[PDB]
Amino acid sequence: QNWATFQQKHIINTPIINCNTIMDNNIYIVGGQCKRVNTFIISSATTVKAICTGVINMNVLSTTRFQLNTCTRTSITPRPCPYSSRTETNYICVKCENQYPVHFAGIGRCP
Repeated sequence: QNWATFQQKHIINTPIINCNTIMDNNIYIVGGQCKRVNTFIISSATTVKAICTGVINMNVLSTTRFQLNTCTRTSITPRPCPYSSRTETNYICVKCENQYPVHFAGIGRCP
């Protein structure tokens, strides 16, 4: 919803993570249920923010590739839910608002 929250939800410093434990956080419980998917970007915040330079309101596909680790819910169960990890190097699509990434829209291409 804003830059500070996007950073907290998506930007990390290491590709080695336990999806089951990192997702056990209130920030990923949407509408009372554990989020289905969340992609983590292993990069400096500056580089991700730069994708939105000059963009006021639009989904933008990054020109460069980022190191990613996505946690995907394997089954809907009471919190904490189980997730599987999947790493890759790909472009990312983010929702830009007044030159700030505020939502992660997709991997590889924009919806």
